[PDB]
Amino acid sequence: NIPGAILHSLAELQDGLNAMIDPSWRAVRSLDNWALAITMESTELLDSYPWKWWKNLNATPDLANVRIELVDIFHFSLSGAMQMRSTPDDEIPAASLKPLKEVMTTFLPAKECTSDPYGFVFFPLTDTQNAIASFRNIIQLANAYRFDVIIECIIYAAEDLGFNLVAYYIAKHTLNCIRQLSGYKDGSYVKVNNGVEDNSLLHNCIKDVSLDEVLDADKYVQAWNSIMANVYEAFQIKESDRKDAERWFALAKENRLA
Amino acid sequence: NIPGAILHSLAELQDGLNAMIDPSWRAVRSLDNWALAITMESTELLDSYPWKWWKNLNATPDLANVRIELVDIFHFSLSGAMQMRSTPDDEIPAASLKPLKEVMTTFLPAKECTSDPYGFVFFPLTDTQNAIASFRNIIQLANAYRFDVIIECIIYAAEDLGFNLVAYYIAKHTLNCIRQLSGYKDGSYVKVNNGVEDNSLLHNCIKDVSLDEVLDADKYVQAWNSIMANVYEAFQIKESDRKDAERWFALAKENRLA
Ligand SMILES: O=c1ccn([C@H]2C[C@H](O)[C@@H](COP(=O)(O)NP(=O)(O)O)O2)c(=O)[nH]1
Ligand SMILES: O=c1ccn([C@H]2C[C@H](O)[C@@H](COP(=O)(O)NP(=O)(O)O)O2)c(=O)[nH]1
Ligand SMILES: [Mg+2]
Ligand SMILES: [Mg+2]
Ligand SMILES: [Mg+2]
Ligand SMILES: [Mg+2]
Ligand SMILES: [Mg+2]
Ligand SMILES: [Mg+2]
Repeated sequence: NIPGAILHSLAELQDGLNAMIDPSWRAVRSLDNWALAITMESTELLDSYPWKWWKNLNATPDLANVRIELVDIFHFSLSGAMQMRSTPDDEIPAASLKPLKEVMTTFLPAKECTSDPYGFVFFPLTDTQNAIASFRNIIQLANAYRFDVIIECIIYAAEDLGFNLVAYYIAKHTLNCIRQLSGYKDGSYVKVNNGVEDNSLLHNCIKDVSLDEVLDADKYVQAWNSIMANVYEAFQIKESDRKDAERWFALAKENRLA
Repeated sequence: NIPGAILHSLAELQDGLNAMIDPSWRAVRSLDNWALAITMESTELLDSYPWKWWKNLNATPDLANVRIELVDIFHFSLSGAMQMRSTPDDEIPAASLKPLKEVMTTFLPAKECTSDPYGFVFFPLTDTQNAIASFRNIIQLANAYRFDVIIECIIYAAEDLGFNLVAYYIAKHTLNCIRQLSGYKDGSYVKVNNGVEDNSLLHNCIKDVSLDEVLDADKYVQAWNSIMANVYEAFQIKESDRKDAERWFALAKENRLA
């Protein structure tokens, strides 16, 4: 699916973004933090579907929002997977080393369907019962600190919903940087300006990116850079405040030296 | 704490409200529905706290909102506990009969604190790390269909936050009816009118209710009725669309006859 070399590079963008929020984020963040953050995005994702039997019956799933929620879970999962790697063996939580069947019960839709290879996520994800069981499962995987499994699920989820996971990751990665530049930590960012959520600008930024461009070993940097520029442009961001992919790769090599 | 007779009566209000949403709700709702609904309120509750390390740092917990989220979890827990009772023994999920330690791992704050008797919820709940571990636990209890335990936790939570759980239940119960009368199912309710969430009107409706009034065997009906009237009044609801407690108790006795 997505190549190991590209996955490495995504981890480096993630690391740089986390460093932008806190310079020694591995030292200050816990495994529980990333699990919580996945839990919170999983319910954001579920609220995209007409799951409520007492409100707004026959609403359509907001699949466009589901794309971004997936990518949000991705961010936090890459982060947890690399917090895990950086945790000393004697600080590894027992729930992540117990057998999987022993730390979760798997939810299953009532109706027949296909799933990912682990059988944790169910397709089509256009179906709300499939999504419910999928993300109730993802929350449990997050509780058992199974970040690498979650990453695999997301990737299978994006295959099924038929969008470019990596392209959207790059777009939202860029937006996350922008929020950090524009007062997200203090009370001052306007996330919904004129009634439009910042996330909803991202879709137009990934229209000309192919699945090939974004995963190709000789094409990807360039492809990522043109997505990043689109998002910075879409938010009228100064050139001096933009970073490109190599700036991220460079911050990554340098700043794994404590 | 809250008396068994009062608890019975709360279940009857719940049953009437559920019947208002769907007349044979025990037949159509599943145990998973109520667990999901608890999961979604638990994250609503957590978003009341400054848990994010990358956004709005040093925000205060919105404890006022936490009160209502607790009550929302209460609604759904009473509902699940009574779906459980109505489930034939041969349809009871295995995760609700397995030993508790076997279907969940308990999250614990880092710092020293007090807890409920089960050790699932941690005090003071003014502390965000206590709330996080508490409600990550509640989600797991919901997954194992432990609705009666959740009800016990909520009750201990409201003791700690120092508000009247039952008074707020009656207020929100009344609001839930109102939303059903005013187009919640179709696209047409305005939940946030002029920038104020409907839930935020409830606080002024419970100012003159004592802990005694609301739990007293000879005082409670009257006390509940005056809370209900306050909420209907606060939402300018026609007298003809209001119900009182005995109307709920009467719908309950009659409509446990299939
Ligand atoms: O240390 C962090 C903290 C946050 N995020 C990002 C990931 C995710 O894409 C975004 C979620 O931000 P939010 O405040 O939950 N807002 P929304 O869910 O609408 O994007 O925050 C990180 O990547 N690393
Ligand atoms: O069958 C149902 C469906 C909903 N609710 C109520 C309980 C809860 O108090 C409320 C939650 O409604 P919501 O749509 O999640 N909105 P909010 O969380 O802001 O109250 O819905 C019931 O009591 N029974
Ligand atoms: Mg979020
Ligand atoms: Mg969202
Ligand atoms: Mg999100
Ligand atoms: Mg809700
Ligand atoms: Mg809420
Ligand atoms: Mg709520």
